[PDB]
Amino acid sequence: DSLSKEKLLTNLKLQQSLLKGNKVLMKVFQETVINAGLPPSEFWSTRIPLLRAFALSTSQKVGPYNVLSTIKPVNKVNVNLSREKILNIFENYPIVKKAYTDNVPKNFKEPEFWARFFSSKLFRKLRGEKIMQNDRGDVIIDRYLTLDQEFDRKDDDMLLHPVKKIIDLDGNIQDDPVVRGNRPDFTMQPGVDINGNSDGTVDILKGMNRLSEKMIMALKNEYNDERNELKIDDLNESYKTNYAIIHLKRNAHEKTTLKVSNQQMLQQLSLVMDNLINKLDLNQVVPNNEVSNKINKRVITAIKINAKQAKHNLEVKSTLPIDLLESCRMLHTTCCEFLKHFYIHFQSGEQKQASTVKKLYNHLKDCIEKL
Amino acid sequence: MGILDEVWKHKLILVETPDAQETSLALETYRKACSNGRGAILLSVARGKVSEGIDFDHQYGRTVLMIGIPFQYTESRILKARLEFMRENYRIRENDFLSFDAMRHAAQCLGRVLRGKDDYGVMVLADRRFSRKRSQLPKWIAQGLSDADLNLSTDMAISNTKQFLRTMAQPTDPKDQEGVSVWSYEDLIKHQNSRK
Amino acid sequence: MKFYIDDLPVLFPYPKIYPEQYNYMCDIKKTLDVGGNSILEMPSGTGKTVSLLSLTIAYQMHYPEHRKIIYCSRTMSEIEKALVELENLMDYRTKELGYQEDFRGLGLTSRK
Amino acid sequence: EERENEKTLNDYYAALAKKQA
Amino acid sequence: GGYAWEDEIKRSWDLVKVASLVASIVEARKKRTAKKNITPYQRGIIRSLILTLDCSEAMLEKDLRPNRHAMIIQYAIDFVHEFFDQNPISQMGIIIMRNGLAQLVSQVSGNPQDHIDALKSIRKQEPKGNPSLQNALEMARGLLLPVPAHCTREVLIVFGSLSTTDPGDIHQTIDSLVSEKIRVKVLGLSAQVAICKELCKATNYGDESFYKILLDETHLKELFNEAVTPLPVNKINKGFTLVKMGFPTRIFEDTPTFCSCHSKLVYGGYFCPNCHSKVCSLPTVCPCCDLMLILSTHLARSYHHLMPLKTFAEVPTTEKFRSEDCFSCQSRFPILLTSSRYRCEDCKQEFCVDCDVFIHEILHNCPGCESKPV
Amino acid sequence: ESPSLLTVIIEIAPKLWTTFDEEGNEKGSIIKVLEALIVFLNAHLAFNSANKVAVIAAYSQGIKYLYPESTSDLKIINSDMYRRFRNVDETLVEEIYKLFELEKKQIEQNSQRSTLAGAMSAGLTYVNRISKESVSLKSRLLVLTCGSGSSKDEIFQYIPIMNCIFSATKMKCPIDVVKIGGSKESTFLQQTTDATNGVYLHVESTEGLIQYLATAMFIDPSLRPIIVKPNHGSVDFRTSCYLTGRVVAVGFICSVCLCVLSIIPPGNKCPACDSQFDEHVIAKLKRKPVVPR
Ligand SMILES: [Zn+2]
Ligand SMILES: [Zn+2]
Ligand SMILES: [Zn+2]
Ligand SMILES: [Zn+2]
Ligand SMILES: [Zn+2]
Repeated sequence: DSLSKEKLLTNLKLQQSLLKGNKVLMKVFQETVINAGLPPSEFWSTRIPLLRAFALSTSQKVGPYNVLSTIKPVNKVNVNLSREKILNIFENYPIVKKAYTDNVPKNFKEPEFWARFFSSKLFRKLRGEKIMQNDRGDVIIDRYLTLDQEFDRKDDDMLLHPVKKIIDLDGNIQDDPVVRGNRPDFTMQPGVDINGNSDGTVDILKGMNRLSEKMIMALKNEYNDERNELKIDDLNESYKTNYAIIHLKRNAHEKTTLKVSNQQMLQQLSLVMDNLINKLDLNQVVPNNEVSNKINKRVITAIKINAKQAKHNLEVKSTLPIDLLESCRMLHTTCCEFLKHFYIHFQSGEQKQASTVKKLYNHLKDCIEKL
Repeated sequence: MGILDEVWKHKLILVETPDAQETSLALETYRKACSNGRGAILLSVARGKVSEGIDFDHQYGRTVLMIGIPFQYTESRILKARLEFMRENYRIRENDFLSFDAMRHAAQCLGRVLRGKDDYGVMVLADRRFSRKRSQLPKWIAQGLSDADLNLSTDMAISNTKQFLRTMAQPTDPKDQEGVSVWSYEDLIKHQNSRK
Repeated sequence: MKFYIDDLPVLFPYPKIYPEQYNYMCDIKKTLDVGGNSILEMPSGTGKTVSLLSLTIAYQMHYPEHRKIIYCSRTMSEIEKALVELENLMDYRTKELGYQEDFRGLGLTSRK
Repeated sequence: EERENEKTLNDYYAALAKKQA
Repeated sequence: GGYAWEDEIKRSWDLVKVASLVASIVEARKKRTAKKNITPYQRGIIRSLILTLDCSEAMLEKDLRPNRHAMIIQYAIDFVHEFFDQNPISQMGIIIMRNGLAQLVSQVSGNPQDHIDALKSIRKQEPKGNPSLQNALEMARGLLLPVPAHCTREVLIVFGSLSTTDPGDIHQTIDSLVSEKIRVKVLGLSAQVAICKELCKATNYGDESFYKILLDETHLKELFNEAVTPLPVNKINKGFTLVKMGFPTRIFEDTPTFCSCHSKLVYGGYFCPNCHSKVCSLPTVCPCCDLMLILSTHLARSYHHLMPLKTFAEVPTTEKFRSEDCFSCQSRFPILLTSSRYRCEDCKQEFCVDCDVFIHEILHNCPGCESKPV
Repeated sequence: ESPSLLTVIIEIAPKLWTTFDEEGNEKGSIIKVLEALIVFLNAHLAFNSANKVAVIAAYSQGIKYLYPESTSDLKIINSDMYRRFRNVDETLVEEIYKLFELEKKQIEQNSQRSTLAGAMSAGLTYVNRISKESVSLKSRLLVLTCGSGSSKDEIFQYIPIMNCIFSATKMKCPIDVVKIGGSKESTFLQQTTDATNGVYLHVESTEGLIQYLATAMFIDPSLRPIIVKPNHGSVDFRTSCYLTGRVVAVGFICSVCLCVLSIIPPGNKCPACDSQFDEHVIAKLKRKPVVPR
């Protein structure tokens, strides 16, 4: 598909598409390719995710949904339509598209077609409305009513397939083919009128049923089982985690670029023991005025260094002019661009790309000369 | 009236039809929509082909909407004659049998939504006449029917449904059901010893 | 699991069992032993077909009479469900008993 | 200006298509 | 047929009419039992999460103050701050579902600030349209394609709708995710969804504990917080390897210099040890040699996840005690007949209730254990 | 502006201090440090009347809280000084008296390792207790370590200190380190100060220590942002290898245990978590740079 490294690099249209709008990427591409000579294929090698992100934006489509139902006409009455809705109507209904392509534009304009379509009985039939003989409809669109009937039979065959015996209702009525009993009352049969023919309410029920079947089937596009379904999962053994445990041993070598005897500690401990019990003079803590100056002199030495560091700890204000600064930024950016591609193949570890390393080296040398 | 338009937004509409094959196709589509998360609503007859053996376990069946008591057609020669025969022979009142006949079908549909004890759903009986029929329901259904739910409203029922569905989604505490609703081999042996 | 009734060993095809199933199975065995008819109503949320097949099939395989079993449903769809449950039990019994005992189970429907 | 940068890109991409083709 | 008026008066005043210390402990004792089960599970410290947020019509409901969209976005900002604090060397991506389409709002990157800006901008737009899990999952699958094999590919989905409209077959996408070894966590809002449960189960080696539904706003914060910790890896999923990264040295220069990452003048930066290029902040992949640069502090932030401190077990009042004051904070233990002492088995030192929470939540080393000389 | 809590983690041990005296020409230098600390704590108490003081001593066989003393007296300080000052100093010196006696009895005991990690962890717990118990108090840590003594192995010290750094950073508790000894820099303690906005200082001579304490480690948490720290050293935030033990600038870390390795471990297996690496993948690192033939 058009989401892999190979196809994305070779898709010229996509690369020009985002680059057309993407300004920051455009600035670097113009400098590092038009004049510097970096091959286009190498430039997009490190920007694969950028290409995929833009493609995915326009490479996805919404799911099927009932569109004619949403269309509510709401003396003058106005109904709002949008191109996205227009495409949805064609996708969810091929009869509308059939009468649209062969008519628009040959006889009249598109706006009249949709006004013609809505006023026609074809729109009512597709929307599920019960057709009323009183309604006049449109003469041109009504010509496709018979054609739509043929598609309905074709769609029924398209949806007709053998069904699993678990939920096969046909077999239940065919379990005994010689059942003879009282016919069900009229409440348990499709409605009929005085003349005896169908009232037509069954047709809309099939139409909505057909719409759902087509929508579900469209999902399964080109892009043992009963054993598990009937199993009682609640009675089976509870799921058990299979996480791996780890034990960390702590033993590392020491960092690499007179010992006091036991009695000495006791001897020294006694000295502090006596020096503490006998008396304690806090006033002796004051320096002698000869080391305080040295202590202060070295402490400030760090203060001055720290103060200089911290006084300069969005972009910082600069002294260079805008023209020179912009040129310097471009030179820094183009040199950095060459550095990345050079390291990818220089550190690739495959001798196949030796020529690229030599070629990438040349531009780096030119950067030194340019700098 | 435009009511179906609102339903189309949230769920696909599948309707039972007289043709057995078409109804079977609707069931397959209805199950597919439930499995894939699209959501579907199935409209069927309480005394139809779907209610006589098709079960809606787990995701397929989460809410049962019983629109009225599935009463037979009273003004039927066949039914009236049978009612009189039972009244004279078995001393069964005509009203009692009619209530029994309708309730069994309503309960039949209610029981097609639970497979194991981890399955859950909401069963709503929408008719003023179900209020006094609590004693006529199956014992395991009558037990779950609380007194406060004998007569509810659409708004009140919806609030309970939302609260009930949220609670059922929480992880069940195993210790609350180790040996009170599900038994292991050791638990069963304990039951045998205690009884004996 | 494989638990014991008063004298009938029954092999349940699941490691766990509901309290209702054991009570349901116990009542069915008493009806068969004492003879006659019974009406047992059990909630739909508890495995009923598996419990019926487990006890009844164990009952014939153990007692000398080896009484056969007749299962009656209301539709063809239920026949397949029972048969799938029937296949589940025999597969478990075959694995636990170490051999495939002589057992035949078939469904009967129309030519169509 | 962006327009000038677009034209040279179009000419450059046109050259790429001409070169690759 | 008399009404309720004639029956009687409610008499509300009739309704109201006019060991405890042990209760407060037994609850504490029971709660310690829940956390007693702690083992050194192997966890993937390096993570690559794709945060998927639902922004649809169902998110306009008033269940959560002020509305689901605002609260979820508000918690999303909080999640980013907490996630990167405890997972410095991980990367995050943000996706949203709008108009039945998946919209990218943040590319996979290790800079927390960039994600915060994107979330704040999303806080303004009004959500609408239908959600699409397949569109979001497919986009998440692509975003995680350019990720090393040693990282853990994860997707956190905040779902608010009860229905999903997709252009293709969702089950195929689920199968692809399992093949790609991506792990999906779903935080639903209203009720369980059949497809979501399958996605969370089949994608996590059958575990059903990764599909959580909240019960109130307080619980939602707990659900979001729980996702910050690394997710334990499966035994049979082995991806052990060595990753080449360096430790740069900070500099302090007198004059500004251009940065190799943003081409912007910055006073101070960290010099890469492989190509000497400077980077403004860490942890980030070097823009030149594609070598990850981190400090020793970043690695140390994850040690507690590999060597968790063993829980502290209560001490029964039957036995005698060592000291009347806490070992770490010397907070006198109230006499109260029950004891509040918590002892560490490794060092057998009493700890107060206050420290025990602090030691196992803020700190990660037992004060008594370190003091003890072998 | 607001009261601040000062917790001094003094590491006192005859082995650490005896070596300091032997190498130098000062005998009983612990008194000079102890005397300076008494005045330093009094100076902190003089800054505000609502600030508290805590001292934790890390002795050879464990840690002990010098102040405040546990609920469970000799005359060493004049009784004519300020009451609050003496109330702390007198208890501080008395505990030193008891602690030395306890240490003297167990002199023959084998002090396998230092206990600085526990005291720092203990100090943080005390800081948390006061902050929540009293409600709006700032906190600070001060570590007085004697590095003259030749340490046996400092690797164990790395993990506890790093965990303490994160806790201090979260609670906004800057930690300052004052080191007296031979080694100029401590790779771990110095790292702790920088990562927590603390002050690291090293002094070779014990005499005149108060000037350092009152001029460098006297920055209260209220005015930390407006005072430039006097630290002079620089930190690289690097860690030693697990086999060579040297500082690694560019190396490899295990994916599972995050153990730094300067070179590929022998046997193509991790030496810390016993994890086997893929032969092909490790070969990728072993590949040499690409050059034209
Ligand atoms: Zn930068
Ligand atoms: Zn680099
Ligand atoms: Zn405590
Ligand atoms: Zn301990
Ligand atoms: Zn390892």
